[PDB]
Amino acid sequence: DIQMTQSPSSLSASVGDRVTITCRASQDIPRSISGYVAWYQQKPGKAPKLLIYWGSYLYSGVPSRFSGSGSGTDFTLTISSLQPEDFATYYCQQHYTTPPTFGQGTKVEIKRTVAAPSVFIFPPSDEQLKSGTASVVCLLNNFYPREAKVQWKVDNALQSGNSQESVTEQDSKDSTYSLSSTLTLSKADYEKHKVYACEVTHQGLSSPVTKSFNRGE
Amino acid sequence: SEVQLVESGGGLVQPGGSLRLSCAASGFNIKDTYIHWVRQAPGKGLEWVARIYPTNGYTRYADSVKGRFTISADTSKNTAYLQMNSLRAEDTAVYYCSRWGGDGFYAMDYWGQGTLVTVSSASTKGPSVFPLAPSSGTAALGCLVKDYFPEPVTVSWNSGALTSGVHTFPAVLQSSGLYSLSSVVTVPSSSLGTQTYICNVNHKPSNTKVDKKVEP
Repeated sequence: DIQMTQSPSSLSASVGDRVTITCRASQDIPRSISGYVAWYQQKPGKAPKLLIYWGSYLYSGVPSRFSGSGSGTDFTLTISSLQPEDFATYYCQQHYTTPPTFGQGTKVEIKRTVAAPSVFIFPPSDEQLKSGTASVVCLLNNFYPREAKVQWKVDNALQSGNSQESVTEQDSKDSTYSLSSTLTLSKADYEKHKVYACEVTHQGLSSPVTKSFNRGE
Repeated sequence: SEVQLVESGGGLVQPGGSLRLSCAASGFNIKDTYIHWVRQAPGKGLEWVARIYPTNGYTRYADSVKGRFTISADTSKNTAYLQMNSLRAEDTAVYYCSRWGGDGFYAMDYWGQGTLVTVSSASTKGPSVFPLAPSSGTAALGCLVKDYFPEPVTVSWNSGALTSGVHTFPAVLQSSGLYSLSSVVTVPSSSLGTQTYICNVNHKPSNTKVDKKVEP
């Protein structure tokens, strides 16, 4: 039962870079044998797509910047000039025999210039407050790199355990991330506090940015 | 017409329960090759689970599903199937239909879009949709899609006409056990009042389909 073990697990590289991903079979196969590995590209929330078959043959429609090679137990995918579209997880596969088996995956992220997030704050809707709960939402739009810290402040009282964050997958055109933080409070709680603030830190900001609002304007 | 594989049948199901996925093939006869199911648990890799040779009905399974899942194929409907029985939390995954290219081609050249199977004892719940309203030369506005289960939800804007600048965030699982996401879009602040903005939320598990007008 041939296992495929792929490396590295994650990597970060710039547009134009040569990127090299590796894949090894568990079964001892000699140098005289080749052309039994295929390579797939999977973008977030999509089906995998065939890039390379038989070790080194380029699948129709795939850009010429992708190439593969290998023999014995060792195979390689090379992207000669990394593009922003190339953000994806890359999987190798053996088609020597059955069952078909896959490598664990290699996550490629695109390294680009630093961009500070643009920050926007959203009070809870009226339509919502009737339900007896209040969500306040902070948006950090289009930034790089991914690390960023968001703190909520209610009348200066720093919040904890009542918020959750979500961050999008790297954008395939501009290579940025965006992030939402959602502060969930009961109506009774939300009514009895005045100024609602969102404090964002990021390596692109010389100083933390604060978007806020007062309840009712 | 062009080669294409369309999965259907996924959704929520209780542990110990049964479910049947379909895979409609187009632009070739499934008789000419093998059809596979390959699945992917959330945040994990790709796991081959079954294959079939439609002409004579020959099947093989991964050990992980052997004895519980059955694959089949109706040549006359050019459609493949996965009968999943005695389901468990671990079977939660996106299930893809794929094929082998043919006689000399054991790579998987076409895959469907995948169908999500969620194994759980929690029940279906439609979202509430609240507006994320803008105010103050660029505007941000959005919709909060809150308190729904199971995954997924689609969000478009202005019936699919607005896609530039749109971010729809991955769902987060609340401690209540219900999902919540937001979808936002940045626009030029000049349009506010002139052009209206609506988000089209769709949750096929509860047959919920809601439009919401976002404004100050």
